[PDB]
Amino acid sequence: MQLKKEISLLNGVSLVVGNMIGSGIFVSPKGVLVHTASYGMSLIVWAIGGLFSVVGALCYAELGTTITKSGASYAYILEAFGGFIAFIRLWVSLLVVEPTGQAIIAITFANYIIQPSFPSCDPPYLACRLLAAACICLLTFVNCAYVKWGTRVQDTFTYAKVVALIAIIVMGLVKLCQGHSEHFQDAFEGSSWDMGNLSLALYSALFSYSGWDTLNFVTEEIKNPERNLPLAIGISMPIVTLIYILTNVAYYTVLNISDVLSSDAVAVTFADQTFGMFSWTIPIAVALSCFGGLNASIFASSRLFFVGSREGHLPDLLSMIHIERFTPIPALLFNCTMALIYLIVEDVFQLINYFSFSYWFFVGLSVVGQLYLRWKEPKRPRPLKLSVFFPIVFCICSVFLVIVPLFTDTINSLIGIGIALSGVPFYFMGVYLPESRRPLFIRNVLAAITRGTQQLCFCVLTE
Amino acid sequence: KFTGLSKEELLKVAGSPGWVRTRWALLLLFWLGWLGMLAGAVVIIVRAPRCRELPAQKWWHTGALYRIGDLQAFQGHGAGNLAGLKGRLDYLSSLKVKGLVLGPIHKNQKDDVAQTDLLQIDPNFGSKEDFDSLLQSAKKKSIRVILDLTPNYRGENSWFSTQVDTVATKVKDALEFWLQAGVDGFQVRDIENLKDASSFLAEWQNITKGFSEDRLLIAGTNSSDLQQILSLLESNKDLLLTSSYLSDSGSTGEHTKSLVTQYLNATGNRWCSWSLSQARLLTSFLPAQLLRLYQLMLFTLPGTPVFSYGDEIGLDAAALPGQPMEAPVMLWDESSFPDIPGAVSANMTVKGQSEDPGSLLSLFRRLSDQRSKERSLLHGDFHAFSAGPGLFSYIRHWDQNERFLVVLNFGDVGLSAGLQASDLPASASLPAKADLLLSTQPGREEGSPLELERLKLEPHEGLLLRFPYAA
Ligand SMILES: NC(=[NH2+])NCCC[C@H](N)C(=O)O
Repeated sequence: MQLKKEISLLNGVSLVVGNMIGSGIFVSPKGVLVHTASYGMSLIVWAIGGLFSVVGALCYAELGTTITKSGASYAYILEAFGGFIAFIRLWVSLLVVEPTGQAIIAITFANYIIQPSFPSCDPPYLACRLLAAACICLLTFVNCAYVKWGTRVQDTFTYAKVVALIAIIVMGLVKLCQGHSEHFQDAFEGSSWDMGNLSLALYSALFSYSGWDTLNFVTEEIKNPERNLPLAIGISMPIVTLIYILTNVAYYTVLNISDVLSSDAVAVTFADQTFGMFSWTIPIAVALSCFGGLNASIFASSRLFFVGSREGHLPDLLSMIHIERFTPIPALLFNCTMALIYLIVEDVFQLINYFSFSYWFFVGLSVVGQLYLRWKEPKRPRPLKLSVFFPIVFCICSVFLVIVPLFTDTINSLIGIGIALSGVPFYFMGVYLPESRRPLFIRNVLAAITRGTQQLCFCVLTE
Repeated sequence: KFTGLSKEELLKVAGSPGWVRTRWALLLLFWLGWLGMLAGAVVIIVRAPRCRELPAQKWWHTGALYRIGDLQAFQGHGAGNLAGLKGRLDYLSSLKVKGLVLGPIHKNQKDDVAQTDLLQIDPNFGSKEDFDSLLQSAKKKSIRVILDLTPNYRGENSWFSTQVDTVATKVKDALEFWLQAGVDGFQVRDIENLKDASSFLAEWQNITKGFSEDRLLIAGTNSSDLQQILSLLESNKDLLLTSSYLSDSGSTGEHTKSLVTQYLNATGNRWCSWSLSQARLLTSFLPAQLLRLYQLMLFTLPGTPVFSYGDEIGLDAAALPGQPMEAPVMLWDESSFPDIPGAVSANMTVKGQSEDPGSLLSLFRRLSDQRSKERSLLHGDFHAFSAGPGLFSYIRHWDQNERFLVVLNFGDVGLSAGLQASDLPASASLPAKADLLLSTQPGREEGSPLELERLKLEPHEGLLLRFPYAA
């Protein structure tokens, strides 16, 4: 009952692309424009942020072919660094990174599926929450029934949103090269070359490329984890970078920086401006995007928790697998329950302030772990070893990305450190002490409840 | 000890009828709860009320306007040309305006009508091509440009009183010529001086509307009574009519309340233009302690607010000695007026005021930011309710965007804002405690939701309270 490697190259490309291109390019490509205030330098910052994210993705290709173990930030931290920081990553990704991520993506799905019915005002909060919870439950059931159903949902919907972004880019280039070329005549004017603006420009050009390693969270289920993973990342990164640059070319050709910077739904404003009829195509597109980019944070997180239960940190339950269909049911139910719990909170969009120092700290610490491996143990079987230039420059970039939310948002990021650190009690009280030394009553009730949910969830431990 | 049951049990003790029936029941209860979540979503989507339609306003609603009464007196000597002004479009867009009005740039000498035409650029200001480059740079920086077509702008009579038919022809062909050139509107002044005002002005309106629907024609009259306003505004309804209808005010709260409310009830809550005159400044009719008060009202009345050049700093035409009243000079820096230097203070130039939040230019920038970006001010409905003896209190609410409330102290003593309304619709439910975006007088902190009962209004203090969509 091993996890039954059933992911192809196209499915890996679909996961990565489907995890990067989300609501981060349709509702707010302003984080760069608001701190650059021009077109040419904004496109250059997009290109350069993309180049740095590509160097990072190549770092992770090297990693995910060296270790070949799921999680990509809980096994890579685990090996060569030890149990402690591994469990710290798993804790912050169980409390306020994966639940908040999926809850926000589902809430944006709800907001932009009914937006064509509620254009100018605020949709009823009740409908937002109920429809987002229904979307999460449907995606958890899909990913439970058959892993192939999850891969097919992800593939279909990343096809849909890539077609929508192709439509945007094509309309932008048509308007550009038809007769107008109106804003791209004296670009770079009014820009700000003082580091106090280009810093935040790049730092918000990186939060738009986050998600280029969803495929490394499930390295173990890939067909040929030594060839399909790096080839899949190398087929994804250029596609996402080119789509980002050309989509912003479309926006800046049709719309004006000001309105863009004002459009809470920049792509919706673009639809209203250029799509005379069929203005309800881009809201549908953002809805399909948030759906196919939720099934990439449920087909990649519920494997993180899986590796978690496998190494001994989380109860052995989350390691089970359905006998007849080979899908990690209990991990999926744990992730669905986490997301639905973190849907009760009003305004979860603020929780992007508590992990914007934890997520990138842990990506950077995985990179530091790769460098630690390269130095200490250079005799590993490495089916590809890229030049240390890539890990070192991406480590410097991640030092940038984890110091920026430490200068500003300092109280928030320190509460995020408090959240991540809150796991150390569970670690030093229940995890570190070995079996036969933990209390008999708690272990007995865990045995009873594991037997219960294992008989109910219809799952078994890996063999 | 114990361990997860082997698949063997998963095959014997789990496949028992009881456990499989329980599992089927759990799954079916799940899908019942999920069809229930869908039913809830789909029913609550038809429970919240529909979303009102945006009136799809033109450009001249999306922000204030702005006049350049004379190109030369705006920046100063030497650079008093269109190409020189082309740099100031980085300054103007800091004020966050969505308009502009150049002065009459056609060649005009004096009463002589046979030589003065409305097409030839007066060469002392520049040429055609620099003008087109100015227009293109403006367009690029989201600032539409208007143009003044008052023919006899150098002379007492402005319409060439001798003749009326051929000047109409000059205006006729100049409209279409400059519109092909790329101007985004037109204005004329002293329409009460032009005989056959209503009909000729309606004809020019038809011209500028036939060329496009995002063009503008603004007529300015020195009138001060509402009756003249209506009598000229019967056949023309797309005509922002800037007049001295307000400037005659004695700054009495009840007087200005009656005045604005009567103007709106006479035009039936149409779209109007709020200014004190056709080209005069604010300070030419208002004391300096009253200016913040007015500029808080003009940026919140349901219309397009129309300021002359220099009324974003409080430029006075009488404070600086030896200054021409009709066309003062803007005060950029200490070197703005090289004559009798040293008297130019630091709080009187745009430079020294641009950094102080408790200045007047800061008030202008924050207001014109709250105007050109917030829905409920751009086109929201306007409803005034009574208040204390000498106050001015109203509410701006569109559908569900941030609902604004304004109150203004038109008195020289400490007034009390009673704020009893009892008459606004249910979509205008007053909160007992309301926010505060800014105040004409520094001393009340912004971001403090203040209760709507105990309010003591110091002399000439304005209030821009805010609250979200309440039910
Ligand atoms: N597994 C993940 N990294 N999930 C997060 C995906 C979010 C992605 N940065 C986006 O642009 O929406």
